[PDB]
Amino acid sequence: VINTFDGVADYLQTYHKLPDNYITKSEAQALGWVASKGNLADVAPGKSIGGDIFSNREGKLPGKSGRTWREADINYTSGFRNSDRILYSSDWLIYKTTDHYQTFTKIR
Repeated sequence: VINTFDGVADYLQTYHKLPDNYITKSEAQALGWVASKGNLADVAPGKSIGGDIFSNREGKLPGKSGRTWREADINYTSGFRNSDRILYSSDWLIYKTTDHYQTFTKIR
């Protein structure tokens, strides 16, 4: 399973998709994930949430014509989700946040 900042960032730029231990929130919900119960590992062991579109409402990430931002959970293993996320654009800029989308720094 690939769920580290560097592992995932290198996978994305190379293969242009998340590794297969990732599922979107929608897919997780359909399998019985209840966010308030922290039960993702019980219903989808070894999976992490990732691949959903990120709004960039606060426009902290660099904007561009036709650029879409998505996110994925990093360092997740079980329980409630943590505050670590990788943010990647459709042109393969990779940013990280470790504080719940408050601050972002470039990592690729």
